[PDB]
Amino acid sequence: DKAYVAPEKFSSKVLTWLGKMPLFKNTEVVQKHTENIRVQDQKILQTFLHALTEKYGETAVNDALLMSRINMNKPLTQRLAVQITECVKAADEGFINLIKSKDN
Amino acid sequence: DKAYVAPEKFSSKVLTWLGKMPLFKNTEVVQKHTENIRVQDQKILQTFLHALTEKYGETAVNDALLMSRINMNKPLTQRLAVQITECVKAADEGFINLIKSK
Amino acid sequence: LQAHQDIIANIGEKLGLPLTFDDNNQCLLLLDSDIFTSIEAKDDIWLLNGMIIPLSPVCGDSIWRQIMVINGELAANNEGTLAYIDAAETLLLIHAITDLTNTYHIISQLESFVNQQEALKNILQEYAKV
Amino acid sequence: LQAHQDIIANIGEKLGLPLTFDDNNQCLLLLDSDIFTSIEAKDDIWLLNGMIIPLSPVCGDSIWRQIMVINGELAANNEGTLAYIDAAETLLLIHAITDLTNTYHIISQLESFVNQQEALKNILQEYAKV
Amino acid sequence: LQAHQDIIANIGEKLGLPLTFDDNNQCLLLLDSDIFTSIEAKDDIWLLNGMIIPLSPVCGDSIWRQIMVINGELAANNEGTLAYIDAAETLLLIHAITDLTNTYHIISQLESFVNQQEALKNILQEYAKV
Amino acid sequence: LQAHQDIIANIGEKLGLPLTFDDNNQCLLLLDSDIFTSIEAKDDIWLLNGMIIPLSPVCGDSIWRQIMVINGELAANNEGTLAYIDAAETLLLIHAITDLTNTYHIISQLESFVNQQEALKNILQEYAKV
Repeated sequence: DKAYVAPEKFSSKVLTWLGKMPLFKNTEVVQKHTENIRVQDQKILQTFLHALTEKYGETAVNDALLMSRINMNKPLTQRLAVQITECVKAADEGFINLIKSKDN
Repeated sequence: DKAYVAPEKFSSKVLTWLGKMPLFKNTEVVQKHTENIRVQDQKILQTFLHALTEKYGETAVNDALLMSRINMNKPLTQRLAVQITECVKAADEGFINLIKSK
Repeated sequence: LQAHQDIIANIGEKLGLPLTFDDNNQCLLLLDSDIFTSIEAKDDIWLLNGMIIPLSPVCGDSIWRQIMVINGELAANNEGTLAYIDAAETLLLIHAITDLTNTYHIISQLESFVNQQEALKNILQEYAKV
Repeated sequence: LQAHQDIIANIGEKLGLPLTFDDNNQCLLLLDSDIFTSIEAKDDIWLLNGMIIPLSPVCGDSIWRQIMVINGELAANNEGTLAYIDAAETLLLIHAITDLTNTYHIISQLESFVNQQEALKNILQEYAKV
Repeated sequence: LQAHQDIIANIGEKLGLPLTFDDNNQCLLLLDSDIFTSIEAKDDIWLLNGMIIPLSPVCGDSIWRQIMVINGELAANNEGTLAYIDAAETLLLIHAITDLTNTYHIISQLESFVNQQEALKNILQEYAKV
Repeated sequence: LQAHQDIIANIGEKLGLPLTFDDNNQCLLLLDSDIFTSIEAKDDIWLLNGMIIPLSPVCGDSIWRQIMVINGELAANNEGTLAYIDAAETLLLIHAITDLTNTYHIISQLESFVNQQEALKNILQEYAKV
């Protein structure tokens, strides 16, 4: 189907469905289709499509895996936890400054 | 009434009891006695006596009443209490700086 | 995906256009004349992708820092994230929609997203890559 | 507010400590002796903040870019946003919890946030101010 | 030190908190979120420290003399000593507890110290640094 | 007052003098030729009073601060308090003895006090007003 333009505005702006995009894998096939779409700035649309394509694939998928390796899914229930909300008041009142200075 | 010097030293120093002092209220009586006793630094010695007398003078008594007026003898068992343990670390680590800035 | 397609179709009727997801799980949109947006189906959530500006990977400290400071304001209001897509040398606004049980809610999320897109483009256009 | 207090109190129970929000709707935490995390009640949502590293405002293109690229990865799975607090010259992770209807589900989201924060600190530690 | 730990633990039970002396032989407390009071086990005694106000090292004769005149009052009833900590530019109340044989008597002494500290802060608040 | 008189009579036996408190509840003493001290009976305790130096009420920040810093060291060791007596323009050292059950303890406290007095006079004599 072709790109369709909605009759009523959206957020005070004309709204247009650019139609289905061919599988991102076929870079040239995508470029072909894109050129046949009337837009104020062809290059911008092209770049946006490249960006959507790059979001996944190899480099991204790999950094995701490495992240998965480094990320030690430790249980929160077993971590040591201390509520330190009052430390801000301690600093503002000059309590922390007193404790630290007495160390020297 | 008179000063007695101890025969043996105390803390390696000659110890002397200056004797009983007249009632502090009678300022001139005290002054007169301070002169009649065998003491070298006669001037350092009433000054000290003046100081001891003033510790319980009018001003002092009144400031104590005011303090007791300002002092809210609140029950310690009812105050909110928290034990501080990681506050210096949080400051050194820059966490407090972060929260205060956000 | 059938569920996603039904939801996106319902939104299309409300907006007046045959919206649907393509083979890339994307639905490309154009607002006014220069605002490119995409609705993406991803497992249990939908991601809204928004073209901001093509940007130099070496734009300099001042520009990167400004964008990162802006990320603070956006995240505080859960409006989305400004991210850099490396090879494409593109700055994108990305925001996930976790609640897909309501058509009204989704549309509300979308309209706030495009307005945010517009505001950011106006702030960062001067840095756009010639 | 009372509902927020009741929610974090329930969380505290599962974690073994009496948690509460202060006058500024915040709860600060130190986990494992080196992870600093904050929870902030804001309207219908909770904002999570996790300090990553103190960072020079002029750290250079390479570091800013690596961080902004990571933002894309985080946004894909709605894990949060890396932002810069200029006045503090600090990099932090920010994430909103929008579903506050189930205690253990909130615990699950808090857990993933803290683990993401820990993972990011490990990755970017070398860039921390000297 | 173990004996000191047992004593302060007894006090904690009375006050409803698990109190203990840290690595520096100190127990740091925040009372009513505005009063900083510390307890230090030192040989046979416990040293209490209570911050009054941050004070300029050149606050002038009037303020210095007033504080020193108050020392005469405190010393008369053995309530403590007002001292200046140079490196911290802070006015501090200090008092030693020499009788640690009775838990509730210790509590009584701690209560009097805190009340004295609170009273001095009210009287000298105007002289605090910016 | 009799109990107090019996205790000081005992101390007197140990020192070699027929000591007793006067109508002012004071016992004036002179050590060497320039150390003036007094033992004062006050309710349940005894107060040791030591003349340090006659001092100007407008001696200046530098001198007052030095004295207030010394108060921190004195209080840390429970050796006494340096206090200013206004009208008399005098700096005194004051220290309470709260345990009067033992003659040996009282004597030890007195010897530490007079020695502390001498040390302070050596440090502060240069500030004494002629």
